[PDB]
Amino acid sequence: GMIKEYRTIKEVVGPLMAVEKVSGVKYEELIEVRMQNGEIRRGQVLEVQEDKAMVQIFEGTSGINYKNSSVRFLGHPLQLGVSEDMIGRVFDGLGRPKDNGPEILPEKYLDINGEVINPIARDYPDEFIQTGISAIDHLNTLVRGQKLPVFSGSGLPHKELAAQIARQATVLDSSDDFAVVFAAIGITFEEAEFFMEDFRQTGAIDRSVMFMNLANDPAIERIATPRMALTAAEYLAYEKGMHVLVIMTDMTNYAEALREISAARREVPGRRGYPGYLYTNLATLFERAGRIRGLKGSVTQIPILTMPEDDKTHPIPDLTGYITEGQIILTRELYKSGIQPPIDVLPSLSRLKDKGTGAGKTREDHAATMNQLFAAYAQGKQAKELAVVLGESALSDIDKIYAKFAERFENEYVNQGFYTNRTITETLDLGWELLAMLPRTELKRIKDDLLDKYLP
Amino acid sequence: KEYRTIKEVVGPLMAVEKVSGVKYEELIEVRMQNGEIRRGQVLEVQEDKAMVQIFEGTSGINYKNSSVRFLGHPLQLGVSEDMIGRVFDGLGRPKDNGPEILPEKYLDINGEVINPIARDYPDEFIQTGISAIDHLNTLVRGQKLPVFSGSGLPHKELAAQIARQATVLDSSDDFAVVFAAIGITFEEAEFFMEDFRQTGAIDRSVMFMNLANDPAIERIATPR
Amino acid sequence: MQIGKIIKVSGPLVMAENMSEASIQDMCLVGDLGVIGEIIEMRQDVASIQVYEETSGIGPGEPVRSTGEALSVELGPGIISQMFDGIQRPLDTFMEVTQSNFLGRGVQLPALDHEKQWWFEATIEEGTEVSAGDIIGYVDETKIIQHKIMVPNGIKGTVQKIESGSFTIDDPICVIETEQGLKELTMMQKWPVRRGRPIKQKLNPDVPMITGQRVIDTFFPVTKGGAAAVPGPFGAGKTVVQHQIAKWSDVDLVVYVGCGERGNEMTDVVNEFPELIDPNTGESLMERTVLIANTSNMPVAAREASIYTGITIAEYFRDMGYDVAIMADSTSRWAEALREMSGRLEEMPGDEGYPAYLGSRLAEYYERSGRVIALGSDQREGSITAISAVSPSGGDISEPVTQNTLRVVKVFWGLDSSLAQKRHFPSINWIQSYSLYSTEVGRYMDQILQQDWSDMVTEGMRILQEEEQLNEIVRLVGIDSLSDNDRLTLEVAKSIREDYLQQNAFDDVDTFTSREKQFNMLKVILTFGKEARKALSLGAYFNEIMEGTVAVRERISRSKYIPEEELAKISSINEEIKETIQLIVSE
Amino acid sequence: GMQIGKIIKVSGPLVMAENMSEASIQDMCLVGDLGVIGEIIEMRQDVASIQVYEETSGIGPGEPVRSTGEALSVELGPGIISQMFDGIQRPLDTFMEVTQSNFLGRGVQLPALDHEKQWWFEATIEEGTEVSAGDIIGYVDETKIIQHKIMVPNGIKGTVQKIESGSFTIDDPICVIETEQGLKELTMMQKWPVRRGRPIKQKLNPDVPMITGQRVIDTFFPVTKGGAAAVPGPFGAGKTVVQHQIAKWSDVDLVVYVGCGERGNEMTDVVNEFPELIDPNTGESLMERTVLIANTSNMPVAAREASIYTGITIAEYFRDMGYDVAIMADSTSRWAEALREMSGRLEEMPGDEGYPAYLGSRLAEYYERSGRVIALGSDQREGSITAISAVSPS
Ligand SMILES: Nc1ncnc2c1ncn2[C@@H]1O[C@H](COP(=O)(O)OP(=O)(O)NP(=O)(O)O)[C@@H](O)[C@H]1O
Ligand SMILES: Nc1ncnc2c1ncn2[C@@H]1O[C@H](COP(=O)(O)OP(=O)(O)NP(=O)(O)O)[C@@H](O)[C@H]1O
Ligand SMILES: [Mg+2]
Ligand SMILES: [Mg+2]
Repeated sequence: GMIKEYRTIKEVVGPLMAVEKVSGVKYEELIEVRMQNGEIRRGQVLEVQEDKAMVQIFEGTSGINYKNSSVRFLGHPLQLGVSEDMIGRVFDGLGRPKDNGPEILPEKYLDINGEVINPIARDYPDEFIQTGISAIDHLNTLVRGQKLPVFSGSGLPHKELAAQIARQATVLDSSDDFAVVFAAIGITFEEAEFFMEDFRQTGAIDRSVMFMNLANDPAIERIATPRMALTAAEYLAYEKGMHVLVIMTDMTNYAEALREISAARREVPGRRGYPGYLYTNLATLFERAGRIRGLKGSVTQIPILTMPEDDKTHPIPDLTGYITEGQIILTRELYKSGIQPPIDVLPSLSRLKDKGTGAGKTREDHAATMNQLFAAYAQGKQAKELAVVLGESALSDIDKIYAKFAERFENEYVNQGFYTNRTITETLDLGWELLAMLPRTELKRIKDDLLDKYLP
Repeated sequence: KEYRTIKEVVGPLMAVEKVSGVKYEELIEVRMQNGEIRRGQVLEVQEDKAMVQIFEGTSGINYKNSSVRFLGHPLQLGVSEDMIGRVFDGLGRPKDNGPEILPEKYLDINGEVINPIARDYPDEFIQTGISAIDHLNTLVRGQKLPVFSGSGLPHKELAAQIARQATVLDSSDDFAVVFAAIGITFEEAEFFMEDFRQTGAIDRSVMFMNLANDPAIERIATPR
Repeated sequence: MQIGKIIKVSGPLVMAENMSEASIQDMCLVGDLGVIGEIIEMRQDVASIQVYEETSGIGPGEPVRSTGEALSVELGPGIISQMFDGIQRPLDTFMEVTQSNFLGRGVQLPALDHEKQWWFEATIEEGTEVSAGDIIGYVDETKIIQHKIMVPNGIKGTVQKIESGSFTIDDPICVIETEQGLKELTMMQKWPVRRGRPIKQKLNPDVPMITGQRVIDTFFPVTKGGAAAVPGPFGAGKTVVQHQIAKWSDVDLVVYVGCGERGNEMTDVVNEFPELIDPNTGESLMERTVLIANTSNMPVAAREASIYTGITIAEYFRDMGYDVAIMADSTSRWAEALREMSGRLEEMPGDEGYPAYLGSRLAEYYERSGRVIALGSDQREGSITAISAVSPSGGDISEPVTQNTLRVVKVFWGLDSSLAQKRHFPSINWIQSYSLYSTEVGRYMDQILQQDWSDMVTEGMRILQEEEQLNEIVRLVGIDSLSDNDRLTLEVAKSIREDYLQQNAFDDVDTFTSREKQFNMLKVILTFGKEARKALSLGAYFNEIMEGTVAVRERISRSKYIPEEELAKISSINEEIKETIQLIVSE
Repeated sequence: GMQIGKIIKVSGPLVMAENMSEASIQDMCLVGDLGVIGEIIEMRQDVASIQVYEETSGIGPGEPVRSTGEALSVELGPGIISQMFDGIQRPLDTFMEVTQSNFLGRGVQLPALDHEKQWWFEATIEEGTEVSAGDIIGYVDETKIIQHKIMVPNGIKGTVQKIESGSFTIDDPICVIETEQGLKELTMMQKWPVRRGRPIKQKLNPDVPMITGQRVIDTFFPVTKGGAAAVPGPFGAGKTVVQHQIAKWSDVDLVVYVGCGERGNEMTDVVNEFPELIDPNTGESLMERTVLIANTSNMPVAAREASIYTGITIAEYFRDMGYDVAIMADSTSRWAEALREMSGRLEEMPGDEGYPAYLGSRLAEYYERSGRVIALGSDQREGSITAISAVSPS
């Protein structure tokens, strides 16, 4: 026995275990539980006082016995063995290979919590990423280094949207292709298999790293999975110079695992039983994105979450939206109308679009037409609502136009198809065609120099 | 006997420990580190602890360096006939730069319930001077008759008009108005003050003025 | 020196025994790594310590050393234009010293440059009697700001010797003769951040700040020395509001506290402000700005430190006679740190788990804002204007951080997600918002403008309030029922909303509106409504008036883009409205 | 293994017992003088929290508790098809004969299968063959249609030393495997803990539509073999009829019907009617492809959870043989409500609406056990479980 083993388990409650008569244990230290059958389970020190330690077990505490099970403290935090050979390989939620491929000797081991980027060392993200999806490129622009999640719902095609983004995304310069780091968190085989099949069909699998926690894997492992994935991503980006696109789904499963631990520890809850530190904990993931001055690489995050009961005020989408740099919201109403992708632009947002667009980056008309399209669509939806309650006759002649604008905007602009890749030029041109439906005097968001040059 | 034992402060509420002989609803005084005095009321008393509400709020109070004094009686108003013509704030302190009232007696501001057997039924006309009230909804001496209004409606002007015109036809020089302003704006307060002063209604009135900018727990005491 | 021993580590909380010689508020070096923490409770020899750095890898048996000093700031030349973390470590020097792009721990760094030479200009004669706040000289720290060197609190006596020259902030520049002997002064003073810097007298904050944001200055103004909160849902525009005020408000100095928010937002400020330069003046916004950054994924307890570090630096410049704006984005993140520590301390929780002292911590912070007479014989005035974002879960303003804040602040800019979702920015709900300074500001504006501004504001809000009533009538009985006068009210209300309230912070001209331009824009909007109502009474029809005024209503809608130098084009619209309407009624 | 616990608390289905420090989490135990069957779910010092699968009326502190040393398990082997079990796999007809009662007693211990029944084992693998988990060594014609394939258990690997065809009970050694640890004897029966998913090689896409013969389903809302479908609806809306229709007519090999916290008469209906529904092609009844798990609304509440895991494990066992299985869970709300009841008695911090915080992952883990798979074994055969679940929202 290289490491001292303790048979001093004194409490086993769900994922929680208490261990007595210990010494030299540290907060967040990695532990291993050895059982009589020889199974090895891993865990993490949640707190230490005097000679006692509280630990959370990743694989659960089933079968654990005070006499049969021994605990050993490894003297370091949970780390990921990183290496360039991880590209093209598939791992489980704890970073162990699961593809029956060749063994991998890590270049080095990195604490999966990582470190905070010094704010003054950051390079502000401003490189337009052409996803080829108009509702995003034009109205909720993605830039390289951003964290921009998809907010969705059960039964909605968020996996199709995410795979289309990964398939079509490119900066307009001569940069190398994105390396993709994919984290599966509590999702079904079929959800995970959709991504696998798309990555293999395009060949993206050859430039991808995948960390697979599935719905049959222990729920507490979900808490380590995105930290494993972000540690690989930051290593590939800042140590190897790659542009990394991180896709993580489903973050609702992540927060529910956090709540499982929090509830077992009997912490005092915030709203809906979620821990008071849910915001801070989520931020330690989503802030691991961006660019660093003097470094060539980057980390772009597309987290994906399902809003419980389609409610955006639920703590999980709510606190995520307080952290991330916008959000792309899918709705069931647009999805039942056959709009693909079913993006509702009205509650969607990108916070980094101003410096990534305009003359020299996309085109000079980008910001003004974006603002005008958004305003007209808002008025048009309002007219449509009034026509539902009061009939078409109730609408005024101008509001009849806006209702028709909103209809064409959804059917022809947003609804482009999951295998359609529009250039930013085609997107901007399509915008002017819709704006041409409206009277020119209604285009208050656009100055005359642009109107005279682009309006048909 | 001053206690340096304030335990915690929650909004307008304050907890005091190691107290003895304290009574429910007893008046208290907080001596702050800056030396100002804030009055309050015992809401709950148990064992050696007392829970109090501070009318002026707890902002700016350093409880470790402030002391509490229990005064041995409920909150009272020093009443005198000289209150006619005077303007007070929500806590009964002079607001018109006039002299302090010399009270004839002090009265628990909760008052007491009138024995139903001792009650006389409301009788006799009060002329408000407003046709819709006087004719169709006549105000009678001793009645409670409220005005239900809404924000932006002119209940301000109606209140001033009734204060200004109300009279009894039966008697001379025995009619007085007591006006209580609760959470009103500065402009609303300006309006009531000038109206009472310019017409002389102030000379038969007593005014208690709590403004929106004032501490809001004062409002509990103001109508009482 | 006494060495303590860690007995417990739980996230940001560390407990240590054998600390009987230490006291509450002492800073500590915790564990083998010597991470930086502060004692927040003392029971016998056992200290509860709030650690301002990551505590992963620390456990019982490790040493703890108290420095014997409270959490403090260095105040002196070299503070302006810096970006500090939450405990005033300069972030640029942090990078240079650790040679890393990431934040390590245990790094002790002086806040200011102690070797830089500054020119100290002595302005007081030897033999002069001085006390706290008296100015003995100054340093031209930036082109914008003259850094006044004040006698520190606790010092009183006679100036024995002083002279101008080049010095570091460590060099004695002045000898004062006190009752307790000779004392030397430097250009630098230290101050414990949990204690408000003393003043002579608090005053009523009654001078309106010019934020340049039309809806705020006009309908919900804040005064110099006032306190405003901006609660709103995510994406509603709190940070943009605070950036607009930090960029354009007519204060002397801005302190921006990034409390538990995004790292890129601080990156943006520190890179953009050195580039925002008035061409004639040649001065950048960074030359009047101090930045405190503790991002959302930085140590959670350092969110509290960042708030007190910011307000203390604000007070120091207030004491020099300056007007200061302190922006806290966002105070909800501070409240979350208090809730986290309260739970680790196993205290009894309050509403939503926040500690019972949450309200009084917030009150204590806003008590430090305000307009003051500062210490010193010149009895000069200064002020701190506190602008705080609140981030209520789900936008529910009935939650405890918002409600406790609204109990003590005077101004509520309530952001509204439905306005944000029609791209109506700033998303301030003009029905629910309020400013308790409105009446006094209106009277001040009337006097300083020599114009009846207060009645224009009252009329603007009256029209907006009628629109709310009319909108309800429209749903209940249809748009057709409304009289021509009602339709006109809806047109003017829409003009206030789209031509005046809506203001794009990313437009080169819309981003800022001077007091003078605001007056002219609001006058022409209201002038159209009055002239149009006059036409209606003379028998014209609403549709006839609308059809005949397309060109002039278009000038109204674009008056927000008129340059500040060309204000006559806005006021000339008044004449055009009157002549166009006069033609229409004359038929 | 001599440790005897002592009850210190009885609160409905929750029992606490001290002097339990030698027992393992998830071990079964016999509780009280009556020895009612329960499961350890939490351990604090020497005190076990026990979830009891039988009525606890009349039990009190001071009575003994004995651990069986084994997790909640099913017996898997010939004799399982056409049976009706309770939630912890006790056969209900044998229960009636052993206790001589029409009513459900407690503390009754009954093997799931008939350990004295004689079965013909047909050996199909040759001696000297290397085998691992899932390999088929022979079979038993349990029905005229369903071959009960005898698979090497998980954890066993080695060389077939001796094998023989003949007539055996499920307790007799039928095969000897030579393993690294030594010689190992195999019988026709294997045990499996119901809380652990039976391992597979890999999952496959469920893409073949099941024929339910219900027009609205097969046309507009079809489910595939290996898919999962939820049927939420108010009371009286028809969830149970839909599940009976699918149990009767779907084109799968076997049906496991889990009556979880519903009406006793509905289970009686199935045992009455399925033996009378004869397939015209084979002449076999529906009862000859069906396993029934019954734990009615008035039966012990914690056994609602047992009934779910007992059913899905049995379905996985036949899946591993290469069969397509449908499992019907009527209704999963009663299982969720069992978790809520225990969660409150344990004084846990609540999740959504009083349910435990682990409700979502328990549901997700259950549905992840459904699916189309390549089973373990060198032949890489395919099987599937299609999960149809009633939900009964207030
Ligand atoms: N005054 C404004 N002018 C123009 N656009 C604006 C304005 N205010 C907000 N926006 C837009 O709204 C976005 C969100 O603003 P922001 O200030 O980041 O919201 P927030 O309230 O701080 N959200 P959060 O940090 O999650 O609490 C900006 O990135 C702009 O796209
Ligand atoms: N497909 C059907 N064809 C004919 N009758 C039906 C059908 N579905 C439901 N019914 C009728 O509706 C009754 C109730 O159906 P049932 O399947 O028992 O509802 P339930 O959803 O299971 N209610 P509950 O068990 O309390 O949750 C049946 O007894 C039939 O009378
Ligand atoms: Mg913000
Ligand atoms: Mg039913």
